[PDB]
Amino acid sequence: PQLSPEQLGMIEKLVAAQQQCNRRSFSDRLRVTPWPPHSREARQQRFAHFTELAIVSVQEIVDFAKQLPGFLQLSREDQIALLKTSAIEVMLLETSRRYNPGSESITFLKDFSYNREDFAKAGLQVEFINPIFEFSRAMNELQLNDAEFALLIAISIFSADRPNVQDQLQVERLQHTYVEALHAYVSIHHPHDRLMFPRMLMKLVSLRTLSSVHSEQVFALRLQDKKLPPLLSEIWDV
Amino acid sequence: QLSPEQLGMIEKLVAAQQQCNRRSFSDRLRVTPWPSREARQQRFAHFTELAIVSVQEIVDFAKQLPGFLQLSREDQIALLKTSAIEVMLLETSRRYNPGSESITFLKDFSYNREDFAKAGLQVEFINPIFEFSRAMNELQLNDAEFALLIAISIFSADRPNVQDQLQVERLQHTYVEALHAYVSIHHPHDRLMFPRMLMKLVSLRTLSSVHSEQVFALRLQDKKLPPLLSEIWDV
Amino acid sequence: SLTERHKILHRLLQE
Amino acid sequence: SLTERHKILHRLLQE
Ligand SMILES: CCCc1c(OCCCN(C)C(=O)Nc2ccc(C(=O)O)cc2)ccc2c(C(F)(F)F)noc12
Ligand SMILES: CCCc1c(OCCCN(C)C(=O)Nc2ccc(C(=O)O)cc2)ccc2c(C(F)(F)F)noc12
Repeated sequence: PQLSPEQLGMIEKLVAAQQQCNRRSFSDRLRVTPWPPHSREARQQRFAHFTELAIVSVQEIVDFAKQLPGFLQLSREDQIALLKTSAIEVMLLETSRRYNPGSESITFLKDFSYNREDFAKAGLQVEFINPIFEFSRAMNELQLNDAEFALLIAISIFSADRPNVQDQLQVERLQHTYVEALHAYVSIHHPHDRLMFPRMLMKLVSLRTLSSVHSEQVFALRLQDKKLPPLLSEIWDV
Repeated sequence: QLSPEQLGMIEKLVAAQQQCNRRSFSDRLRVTPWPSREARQQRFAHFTELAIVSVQEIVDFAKQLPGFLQLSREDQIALLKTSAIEVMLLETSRRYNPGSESITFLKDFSYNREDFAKAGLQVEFINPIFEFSRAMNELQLNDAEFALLIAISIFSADRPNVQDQLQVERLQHTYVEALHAYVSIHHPHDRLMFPRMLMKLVSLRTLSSVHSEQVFALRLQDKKLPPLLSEIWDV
Repeated sequence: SLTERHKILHRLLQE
Repeated sequence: SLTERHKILHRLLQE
């Protein structure tokens, strides 16, 4: 697997696009309702806080997808189809990127880490929380860098098998270029481990199952009469 | 670079699958034939009994998989309970006829989307089964590739309630490596074929979830699964 | 269309 | 255990 100039430049742009997308959302992330003892008030503010982290994350996911080669040449209909369903997967990937093995926590905001109990307190059910942290544990063992995450995210977005994709041929053709790019990149980063490439790809399999568990989470919110904010409701509610 | 050990292991899998197919011939012969309330019941019975025989083959194939019987019986069941359906979908896509868009289960008999619906499955599952079968047929996998994908699907460390995750993963990877080395001989001028095959494992997870909604719809309709399928699929 | 049912996402895409 | 809840599967595995 021979890393070409075209692939190298492309991986670097993704990595720079991701860093550029994050600074664009610095101010919007500054006005997230602050994380707050035992009241209906307190559990709404934590839920508000978490959902507002997710809102900004979707902003970043959209921005990053616009910089993906071939993404904007898809119809806007196909663009929406891809993002609606990959967003949770991209978010779970970014979550696993920020995992702290020692404390089994996730560091979203910089001086502030969230463990399993904090997720529960933020409104999430344990049937979703536990698999997030298990997936995050397993992903941490793989020690992916910026480049491998950027490409895993791109591969996840360019999935021809999402609901309602029209140009399945082209979406698949685009995914393949990021698969090859990853294959070639992982041959430089891990030249004595031909398993690292397929192990990364295999995590997309685990992600599909987390997506399904997430749908059950969104359904439980309905029964809790806990309403998602408009962007999350638009992409996640039935 | 395919080694003697990998070549030998792949051939035994392929031999194992044909051997398993043989041991369940008679059972497939005694299955309720394809044909009111009587006809509707008989179709459902026809499909579900094919599934039962199929679960028996998957169990028998798993027992032949190197390392599977050394896992605790608890993990064996753990692995088989959730992969069964994925293995069934892989076997369905193997028997896809592109020209008619039908699945050939019994040898003089093809089944299309309409027949599936008559057998009692809902359109939200059927159309995804047929779309997957279509995408799968374009890959043109052979016996060796199908057998390895089936092993890899069974040795999924991330299934619910797996204890020896390390060992299951370790075993899966021997099949991944063997598939890679094998696909480099079968498709020596296309390094996408190997990853394309693994990405079908991604689609199967979603289909597995769409299947859970199908099992749920049967609760609402009070169409009960026979005991083996109920034990593996009912909540 | 999906587009008419995803007005915020659509606006984020437009810019 | 899963085993106690999967009697038919358990028996297929035992032979
Ligand atoms: C956890 C699973 C995804 C997820 C959420 O994620 C919140 C976390 C989103 N995220 C990835 C993120 O914020 N990243 C992040 C990057 C940079 C900085 C920084 O530089 O400061 C800070 C943070 C929040 C709510 C929900 C729900 C429901 F809505 F149903 F509750 N379902 O799934 C959810
Ligand atoms: C398709 C989804 C799986 C599936 C069924 O499979 C029926 C078919 C099972 N199968 C894959 C199979 O028989 N293969 C097969 C191999 C060799 C020969 C041969 O050598 O002759 C013949 C046949 C049947 C019922 C159901 C249900 C429910 F019950 F919930 F509705 N959910 O999912 C189901």
